[PDB]
Amino acid sequence: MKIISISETPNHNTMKITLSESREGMTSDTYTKVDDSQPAFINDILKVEGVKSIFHVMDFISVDKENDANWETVLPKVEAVFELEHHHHHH
Repeated sequence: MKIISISETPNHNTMKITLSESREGMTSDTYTKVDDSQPAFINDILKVEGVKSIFHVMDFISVDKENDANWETVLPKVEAVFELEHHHHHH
């Protein structure tokens, strides 16, 4: 799953992540707990402090965090997660 861009939503407690590559199946689903049935990315994101719940559909992900948590900390990490494998460079 490679990020194209991350946008805001009507509910500021969750962010919208637009992907080029999506889940094996681009059907809708909801993940709240860490487990093997989730994408590696989704597990990491869940483990990120502040992240409350994740919703997947089509080719974008809605990531919702707790009221106390701030996107200043969380979002950068979430973005990194997808980059972990899809990192690009010119070394």
